[PDB]
Amino acid sequence: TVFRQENVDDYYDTGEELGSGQFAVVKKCREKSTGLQYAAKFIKKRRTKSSRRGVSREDIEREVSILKEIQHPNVITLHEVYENKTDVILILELVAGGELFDFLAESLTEEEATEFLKQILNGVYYLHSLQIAHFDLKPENIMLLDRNVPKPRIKIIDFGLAHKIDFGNEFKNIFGTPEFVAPEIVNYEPLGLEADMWSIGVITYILLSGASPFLGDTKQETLANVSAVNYEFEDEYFSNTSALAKDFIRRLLVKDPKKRMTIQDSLQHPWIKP
Ligand SMILES: O=c1c(-c2ccc(O)cc2)coc2cc(O)cc(O)c12
Ligand SMILES: [Br-]
Ligand SMILES: [Br-]
Ligand SMILES: [Br-]
Ligand SMILES: [Br-]
Repeated sequence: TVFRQENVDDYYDTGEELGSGQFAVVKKCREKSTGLQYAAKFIKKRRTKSSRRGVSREDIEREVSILKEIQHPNVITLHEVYENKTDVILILELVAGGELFDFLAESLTEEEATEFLKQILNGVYYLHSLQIAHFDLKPENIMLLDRNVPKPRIKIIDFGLAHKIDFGNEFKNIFGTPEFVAPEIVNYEPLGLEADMWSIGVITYILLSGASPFLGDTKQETLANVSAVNYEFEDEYFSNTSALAKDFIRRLLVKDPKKRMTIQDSLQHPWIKP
C-alpha cells in the first residue's frame, strides 16, 4: 500500500516535539487548510532489505492498517498518512496532556487509579473485540487529554507492536518493554490477546503503589522475574489498598495465559463492575 507523496510541509506546519523513540519522532502540527491540530509521527524507513535500522515496510503497513480500523474515545485515531524516501509520516490525533507516566511521577487513591484503569479497560475492550493485540501497554503509552482536571481522560497510543490475532495466537518476532511483557513474551511462546491483560495487571500495580512489580537491576533480572512470576504486594505500599484491588491484580498476573482474566472478565470483576 502506498501513501500520500506530496511534501507534508505543503499541508502542515510543525511545532513543538511531543515524543521521541528509537525509530520515530512526533511533532505537534497544524493543518493549513483547516487550522486543526494533530500529532505528526515520523517513522524512519529501512534503507536496505537486510538492515536492522529503520522500520520495515511490512511493519509500517501493519501499524497503519490497524490504526485505520480504530475509532474509539480511548484510543488514538489516525487522520492521514504521508511518505517520502526517508519516512512514513502518520498524522495522528493530538493529545496534549502528556504521558500517564509523567503524570504519575507528579501514588493515587484507589478511585483515581480506577478512573484511569476503567478508561484503559474500555479502550482495550474495543481493541480486543476487533482481535487487535496492542503488545506495548505501559504508562508511557497512555496519553492524557488534559492533565489539569481531577479525573484526566486518556487515549491509548503507540501501535508499533500491535497485531491482528486471527487464529487466537501469533508466533512472530514480538518483544516489548521488560517491566511490562508477559511470561509468554519472555519465553518466546505463541502470543494472543492475553499478553495485554498481564500488562494491565502491571499497570494497575504501579498505579496503586508507585512501584514496579517485577523490576530488577538489569533487564535480564526483570525478564527472569516476569517468567517466575516473582512479585509480591509490599505492605509499605499496599497496607491501605483494598484486598479486592489486590485480587484484581492477582488474577491478571498469572503465568498460564488460559487462566488469566480476559478483558471481559476484568470488566465484570467486583473491583471494576459499577
Ligand atoms: O505515538 C506516539 C506519541 C504520540 C502520538 C499522538 C499524540 O497525540 C501524542 C503523542 C508520542 O511519542 C511517541 C514515541 C514513540 O517512540 C512512538 C509513538 O507512537 C509515540
Ligand atoms: Br506548537
Ligand atoms: Br472481547
Ligand atoms: Br501513536
Ligand atoms: Br502509532
